Amino acid sequence: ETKCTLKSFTVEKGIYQTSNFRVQPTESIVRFPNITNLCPFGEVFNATRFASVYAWNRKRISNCVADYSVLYNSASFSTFKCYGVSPTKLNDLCFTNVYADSFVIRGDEVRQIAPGQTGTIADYNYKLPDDFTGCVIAWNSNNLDSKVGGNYNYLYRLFRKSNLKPFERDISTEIYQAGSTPCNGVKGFNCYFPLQSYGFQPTYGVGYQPYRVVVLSFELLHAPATVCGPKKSTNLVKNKCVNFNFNGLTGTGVLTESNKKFLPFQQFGRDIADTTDAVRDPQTLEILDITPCSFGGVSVITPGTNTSNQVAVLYQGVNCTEVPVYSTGSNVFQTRAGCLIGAEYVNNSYECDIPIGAGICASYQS
Amino acid sequence: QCVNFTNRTQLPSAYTNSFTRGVYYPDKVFRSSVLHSTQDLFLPFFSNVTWFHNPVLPFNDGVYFASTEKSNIIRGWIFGTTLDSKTQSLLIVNNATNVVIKVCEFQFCNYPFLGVYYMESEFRVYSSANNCTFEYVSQPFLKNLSEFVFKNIDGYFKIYSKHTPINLVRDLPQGFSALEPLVDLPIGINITRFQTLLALHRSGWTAGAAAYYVGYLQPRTFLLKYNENGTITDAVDCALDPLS
Ligand SMILES: *[C@@H]1O[C@H](CO)[C@@H](O[C@@H]2O[C@H](CO)[C@@H](O)[C@H](O)[C@H]2NC(C)=O)[C@H](O)[C@H]1NC(C)=O
Ligand SMILES: *[C@@H]1O[C@H](CO)[C@@H](O[C@@H]2O[C@H](CO)[C@@H](O)[C@H](O)[C@H]2NC(C)=O)[C@H](O)[C@H]1NC(C)=O
Ligand SMILES: *[C@@H]1O[C@H](CO)[C@@H](O[C@@H]2O[C@H](CO)[C@@H](O)[C@H](O)[C@H]2NC(C)=O)[C@H](O)[C@H]1NC(C)=O
Ligand SMILES: *[C@@H]1O[C@H](CO)[C@@H](O[C@@H]2O[C@H](CO)[C@@H](O)[C@H](O)[C@H]2NC(C)=O)[C@H](O)[C@H]1NC(C)=O
Ligand SMILES: *[C@@H]1O[C@H](CO)[C@@H](O[C@@H]2O[C@H](CO)[C@@H](O)[C@H](O)[C@H]2NC(C)=O)[C@H](O)[C@H]1NC(C)=O
Ligand SMILES: *[C@@H]1O[C@H](CO)[C@@H](O[C@@H]2O[C@H](CO)[C@@H](O)[C@H](O)[C@H]2NC(C)=O)[C@H](O)[C@H]1NC(C)=O
Ligand SMILES: *[C@@H]1O[C@H](CO)[C@@H](O)[C@H](O)[C@H]1NC(C)=O
Ligand SMILES: *[C@@H]1O[C@H](CO)[C@@H](O)[C@H](O)[C@H]1NC(C)=O
Ligand SMILES: *[C@@H]1O[C@H](CO)[C@@H](O)[C@H](O)[C@H]1NC(C)=O
Ligand SMILES: *[C@@H]1O[C@H](CO)[C@@H](O)[C@H](O)[C@H]1NC(C)=O
Ligand SMILES: *[C@@H]1O[C@H](CO)[C@@H](O)[C@H](O)[C@H]1NC(C)=O
Ligand SMILES: *[C@@H]1O[C@H](CO)[C@@H](O)[C@H](O)[C@H]1NC(C)=O
Repeated sequence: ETKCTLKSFTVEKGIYQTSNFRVQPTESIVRFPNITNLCPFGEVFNATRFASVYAWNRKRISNCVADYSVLYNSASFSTFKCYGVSPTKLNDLCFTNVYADSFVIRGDEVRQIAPGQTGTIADYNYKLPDDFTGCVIAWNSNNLDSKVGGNYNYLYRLFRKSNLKPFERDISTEIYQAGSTPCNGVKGFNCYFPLQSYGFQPTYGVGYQPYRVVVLSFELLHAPATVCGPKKSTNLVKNKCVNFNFNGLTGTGVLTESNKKFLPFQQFGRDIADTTDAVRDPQTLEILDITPCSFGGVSVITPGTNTSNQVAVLYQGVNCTEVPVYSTGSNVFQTRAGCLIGAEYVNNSYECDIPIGAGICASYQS
Repeated sequence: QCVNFTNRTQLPSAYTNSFTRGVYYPDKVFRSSVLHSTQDLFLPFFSNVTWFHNPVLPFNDGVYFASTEKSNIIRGWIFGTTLDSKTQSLLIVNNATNVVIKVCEFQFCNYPFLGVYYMESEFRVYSSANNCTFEYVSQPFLKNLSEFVFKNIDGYFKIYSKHTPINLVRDLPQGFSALEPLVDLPIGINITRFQTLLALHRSGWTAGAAAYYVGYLQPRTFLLKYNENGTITDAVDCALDPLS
């Protein structure tokens, strides 16, 4: 190394600096507050009864942490068509509001609930925009809605004069007029009822079977985002140079116990030039302490390649505790200048030959 | 539900020196025995604050609200722009056991009072509340010099508070007391005006000791001192004197 840095095949007696040395981080850790205030997804996906499609039930979700993974991995969903984003990455990005629209439809009509789709349900009871971002879940509910005598409580607007804009609920009970024959809110020549009921029965074939549907739409208005997925935290280690992510404040170093005393509202401390020196962990609320893990230059002591061929090594300003082929080598000694390997200390005293520092120096005898 | 009155109360809006009050911790960092210079919104030293003994006052940037209260006559505050059904509004109250914060866009009437009965059950501050979004409950905020700083930046409403045992008769004390962060709220409103909520005995309204002080914040540079324990003990305003 000395030959390479010095760009020569011969080297004279002296001390030269070749390179640097620094402890590498072992692993990474992340800490975050306790997970709490979960969004109340239970009362929607486990509601006793659902609303009909023409009066589809809309709920607002904000100011809570939402876990979609439990829904995503759940195998009780016969249909999980999730368009706006990739569901796996859904736990990462987050928004300012969520809208959950719940209702009950027939099995075949499920495919109508998608961007750029048309049909009775897709145009007369609930409409999705072409640019819709969100995620649709549907599951069979035969054992609940179907009745042996036929359930008729669920209704849908079969007839309507005009189509529906996206997210446009209309509960108007106008007697639809097919022709030009006027009706004073009564039936007649060309007058019918816009809303017709379902006839759900246990023996109805699949696709003619009731399916409960929930659509999640994500709203990202300029107001601060309050709905975000949970943050996974890990265990914390000590006395090892690692890289950490304490509540978004990231950095490398070794963590020790500290005797400082924060006021009950600080989170972390710094001293001068704005360098962080202590953090309070969100889960234990005890003050830790940060110290950069050791680094420093290395130097080679040689008596001149003409005389001999063996050298000694000095690590500058490094405690002789974490040195690491030259991990043990020869007798190891510790000085105010650093740690010195390959040389042996004596209790004599001669004129300084190769100045090492702090009042000590080395020479060749070995 | 509210009615007008013949005894049209008005307040002696006198003026008073600000002295060196209205200092709060600007962030969450801990510093020990050091002098730190920060540029932020403060209440300038030795300014003039308006002393009252209910108008609608501008919010501007932020406000500093102080009360040499006894028995906690004051109740709450209302913030917004138009204070009607059309525009979103904010309300804060503290009746007897908890602070209640709402971001409900309800509309008020001419006289926003609470009223008590002598087992108290009386609340007719507003009438109708159609749409709204947010709610919050916490521990109550409140001889007793209470100081509060209300700020609203970047869609966040910040409240700092402090309480002191006062012994001087009427003027603000010539002491030092930094204000600690009390709460933060993530709500986007365009607050520009506000008012104040009052509690009166009803059985005969008795609301005469409405003595408090109001001041306004401006951007400037301050120099703060932190002792060993990391608390603020003294501060220096910068654009006040050549010596400063
Ligand atoms: C809706 O209810 C079902 C069944 O009640 C939940 O599925 C399981 O529910 C039992 C309790 O009855 C839990 O012990 C299981 O852990 C649930 N399975 C899971 C979570 O995979 C279902 O979780 C409920 N859904 C919501 C959103 O609350
Ligand atoms: C966060 O969760 C941790 C883990 O349960 C809580 O720490 C526990 O606190 C109770 C006291 O309420 C102790 O009896 C347990 O021994 C603690 N467990 C551990 C692993 O430390 C903690 O209280 C929760 N809250 C906060 C704010 O951290
Ligand atoms: C190099 O590191 C070792 C180990 O950390 C230091 O030895 C420690 O010394 C302190 C005070 O002298 C004791 O309280 C510890 O118990 C010691 N630890 C061990 C494991 O023995 C040593 O002092 C360091 N060298 C220098 C020059 O500071
Ligand atoms: C102050 O006002 C709050 C808000 O109304 C009251 O909180 C209610 O308390 C009752 C009974 O304690 C609960 O059933 C309600 O759910 C609480 N919230 C609401 C919105 O009503 C509080 O009780 C009031 N303080 C006193 C002393 O009456
Ligand atoms: C609650 O908010 C909704 C949506 O903002 C209001 O419904 C319509 O909102 C648009 C947008 O401002 C207005 O142009 C319409 O006139 C509103 N419809 C009606 C019938 O007023 C709604 O008015 C608000 N209030 C209530 C009580 O729902
Ligand atoms: C700083 O914090 C300490 C710790 O609570 C306060 O208490 C003092 O602690 C020291 C020991 O470090 C004692 O010698 C004092 O007698 C304690 N004083 C009191 C009033 O208990 C201390 O008061 C705080 N302030 C200062 C300026 O040190
Ligand atoms: C090495 O040292 C010997 C002994 O003095 C000398 O004879 C020789 O010339 C030296 N060689 C070099 C390259 O310095
Ligand atoms: C040198 O002296 C020290 C005491 O100062 C002693 O501990 C050591 O054994 C002696 N010998 C060597 C080789 O260091
Ligand atoms: C009338 O109002 C003033 C100011 O609020 C008050 O001091 C006075 O006691 C009131 N008088 C009556 C009879 O209410
Ligand atoms: C505050 O205003 C009053 C009247 O507006 C004035 O008399 C007083 O001197 C002012 N205080 C100052 C300028 O510090
Ligand atoms: C009033 O001041 C006393 C100190 O004299 C304090 O203990 C009390 O908490 C204060 N009250 C309020 C509501 O802050
Ligand atoms: C309210 O503030 C927002 C934030 O910039 C702004 O876009 C909007 O125009 C404001 N509305 C008003 C002032 O009525």
